[PDB]
Amino acid sequence: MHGKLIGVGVGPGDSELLTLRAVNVLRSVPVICAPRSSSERESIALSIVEDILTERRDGCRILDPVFPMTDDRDELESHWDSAARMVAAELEDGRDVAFITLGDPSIYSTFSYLQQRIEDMGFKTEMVPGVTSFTACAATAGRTLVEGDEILLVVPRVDDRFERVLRDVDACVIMKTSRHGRRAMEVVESDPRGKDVVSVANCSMDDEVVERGFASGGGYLATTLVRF
Amino acid sequence: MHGKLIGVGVGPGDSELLTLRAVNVLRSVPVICAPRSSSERESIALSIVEDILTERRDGCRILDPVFPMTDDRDELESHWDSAARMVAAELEDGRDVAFITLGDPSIYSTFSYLQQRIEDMGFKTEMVPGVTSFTACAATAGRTLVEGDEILLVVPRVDDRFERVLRDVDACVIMKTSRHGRRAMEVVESDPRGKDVVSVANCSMDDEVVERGFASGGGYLATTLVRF
Ligand SMILES: Nc1ncnc2c1ncn2[C@@H]1O[C@H](CSCC[C@H](N)C(=O)O)[C@@H](O)[C@H]1O
Ligand SMILES: Nc1ncnc2c1ncn2[C@@H]1O[C@H](CSCC[C@H](N)C(=O)O)[C@@H](O)[C@H]1O
Repeated sequence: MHGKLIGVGVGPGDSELLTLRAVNVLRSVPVICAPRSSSERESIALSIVEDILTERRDGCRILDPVFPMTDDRDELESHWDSAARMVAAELEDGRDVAFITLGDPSIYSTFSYLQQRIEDMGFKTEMVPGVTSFTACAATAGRTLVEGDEILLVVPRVDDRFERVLRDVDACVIMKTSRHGRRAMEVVESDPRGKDVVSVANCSMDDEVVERGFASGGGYLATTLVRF
Repeated sequence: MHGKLIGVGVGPGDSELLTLRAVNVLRSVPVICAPRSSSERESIALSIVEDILTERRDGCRILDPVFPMTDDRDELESHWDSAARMVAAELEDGRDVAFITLGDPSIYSTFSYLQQRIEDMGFKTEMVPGVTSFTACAATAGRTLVEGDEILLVVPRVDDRFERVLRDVDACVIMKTSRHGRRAMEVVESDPRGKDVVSVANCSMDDEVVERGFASGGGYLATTLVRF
């Protein structure tokens, strides 16, 4: 009888990159959870599912717990606490909640922060996978990531681990690349092997930018793909 | 006027894990390329997609070239040369061909072997991203893969590189897992960190099996997920 928490991957931007399953959950759940920063009117995940939500003859309740960009670790933790409290109030009343996530819910989505709390409160949890941004970026660039015996590495940051590991991998995905392109260029280009590098911003959206090398547009939604 | 080649990710098994975009392509292309071994009536990719194809009003031609069951010998390359000729003959006649691929076409897919040849012969090529099997596995397991500054490693087999790189990553995907889990287990167990492990066979299919730790013999479509 409890509501369940469902982590729903929404894909990289284009509504046509939602899965049939995602579309089905989102057309049916009574509650959607789409967290946002303080100066956002709506998260990017909510704007992706806008048309679906407004197509609905039935009403959907939107939970949009606020996450200030300025939170220190303790305030962030406390803001996840109250997010879980508003979500659990829905599940306590028998209503399923779909937590929408850009791309796929298993890849840097923040889903686990809510998920751990909700399962600790004794509720049940599910996940719907999606097109992750990095395979969508490979697709738009007309490029394959890995084949045969090649190793893929996915990083959110340029760090010392990244540097010492790089020679033992054949391809790598660099997330948040508007913050990370410069450091990334330096590390990858010091590698003696031939490399093919491309960066993609706003993949699958109207303002998508494909650029050779370690930069594209400077917005939050940029990813770099490296193949050796 | 010449047709174009489109690499279409079909997801891990469940037809509901298709994107709307893949559906759209699959409903309208005149030709589908779905290579197979002789021991199969249809590839796994074609069986995922069969109900879309049967339900079309407008008929579809299937190219299903047989490849020798071998991972090993560049006996495969002469077979790709002949399949590319087969595909090019459709493109030359102004017919689009969708090459369907399990999961996503950028991730250990066979698409790149056909793509390079078709592009070398002077035809246009496109990709439609899909739900990749490793994130679909994480979703069925109810586990997220990476958050925050965690680093993800995806490996097709477990060799010396895996061992040397492990302590520098926070999560790893082991593909073809029914064969590699033995050496994988030992490496993972000897890591000093707390860890959880889950193995998923036939993710999203009727006969999906999920079990904690290194499950030992899940057949071809089996993946192991490790988080530290
Ligand atoms: N549409 C898009 N185009 C390019 N990169 C994108 C993108 N959407 C998300 N990203 C990438 O994802 C990062 C946010 S972390 C969220 C990742 C998401 N769960 C996924 O599966 O893709 C961004 O910094 C960027 O690296
Ligand atoms: N339905 C499924 N369940 C579990 N693993 C799967 C799977 N489908 C594919 N795989 C994984 O993929 C490997 C074949 S490599 C093909 C990968 C595919 N392009 C994708 O994106 O997922 C298998 O050895 C297995 O590790």
